[PDB]
Amino acid sequence: GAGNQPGAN
Amino acid sequence: QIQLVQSGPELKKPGETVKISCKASGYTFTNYGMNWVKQAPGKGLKWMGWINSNTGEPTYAEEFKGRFAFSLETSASTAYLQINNLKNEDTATYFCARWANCGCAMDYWGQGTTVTVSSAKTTPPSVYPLAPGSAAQTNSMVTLGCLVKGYFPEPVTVTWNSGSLSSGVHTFPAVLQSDLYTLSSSVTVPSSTWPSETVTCNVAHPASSTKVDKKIVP
Amino acid sequence: DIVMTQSPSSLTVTAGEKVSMSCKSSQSLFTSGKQKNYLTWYQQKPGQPPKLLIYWASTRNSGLPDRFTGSGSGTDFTLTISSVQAEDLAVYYCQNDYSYPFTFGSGTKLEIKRADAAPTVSIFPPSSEQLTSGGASVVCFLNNFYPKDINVKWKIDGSERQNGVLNSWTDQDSKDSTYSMSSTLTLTKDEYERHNSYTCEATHKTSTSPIVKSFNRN
Repeated sequence: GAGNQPGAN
Repeated sequence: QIQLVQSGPELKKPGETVKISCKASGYTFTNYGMNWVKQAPGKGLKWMGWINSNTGEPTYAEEFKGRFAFSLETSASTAYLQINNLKNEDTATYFCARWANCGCAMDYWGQGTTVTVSSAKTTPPSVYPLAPGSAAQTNSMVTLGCLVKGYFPEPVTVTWNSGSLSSGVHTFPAVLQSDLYTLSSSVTVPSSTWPSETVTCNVAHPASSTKVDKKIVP
Repeated sequence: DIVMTQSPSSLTVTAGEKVSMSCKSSQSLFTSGKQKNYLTWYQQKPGQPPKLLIYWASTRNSGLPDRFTGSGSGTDFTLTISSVQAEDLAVYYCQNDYSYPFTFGSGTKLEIKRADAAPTVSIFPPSSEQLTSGGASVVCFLNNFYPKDINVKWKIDGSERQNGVLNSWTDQDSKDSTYSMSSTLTLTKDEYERHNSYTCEATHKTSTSPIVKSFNRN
């Protein structure tokens, strides 16, 4: 769960 | 009870440095990154960048590289925005916004910080009551007001009876006739309520720190 | 970068009708990995920070009223309000949340059509706290009218004056969908005290004859 890893990547 | 509280409005001269804080409460601070969003007056939202609350590494958009800096204080659960070398295009309201747990949205937003860039100095306002000349005959409603003149810079918060009197309020946008702003506000209450019960105009000018309560008696 | 285009720019409806607004993206925002569309819809009411409405292009935020529906996929997206209320007056923004930079659209402004309404007009002489200070401001409130177009004239002893008058309109109201405006005529001390009758007259769409308010020196 993040939160600090936003977007599709 | 998740809340983002930003620091108060700032008035700077062109070329100076400003630092806005955004204190977070109600959640685990190092699990959600912090976005910064700029809003020039009357314009739309522009995403400026974000800061990772766990690593500290910021990522800025291309227009906001060089003069803008994101910062963290994890002990205080606070994010910071620093703007160096202020220009008149930096006059705006800046929001901090928390990345959601989905990683797909901005869940919670701060109230915004208005940064005004101008060479003019801070002047406190003069607050005057606005009472009707003739008493109410059969209209059953009375309109009252207060006028805030000669203040700089914006904003001022105008409430009635410390917020308890909130229906029937019209606070008008300020106009800059000279280098000073003038604003007016009106309240409409029943003729039974006034003048038996008190109504007070509360004005806050945080740049000059000029909280003033004024009764509208006569 | 990814460009988010919003359409229509602005639209005006009566309360209780359905509206739809479009958001189109330069690149696709669908990822098959989670089978989700990384597009977000925010709502911004006048004076407030943006409020999250819909993430993942269809999921409502918790507590949202059920009139708001998000829709669409890939590059084409839609926000729908089933029966608009007067509180739904706002600017609606979409945001790319697929890739950096996480760009916003230019927004769609939602305004309300109401029935026509005449202004409640109030005239106010200057305060003694201002009159002993040497300045004078005679104020006229024109509250809760629709539509926004209105004209005010100031009459001093029957002769019309337009110099030194400042006008200000509020935004559309979130509860009764009306507009309000304040007109302030600022003079000096002896200029105000050397004439007797002051008249604020208002012309609006509702009446062919203007609504007139006045006062004299007691």
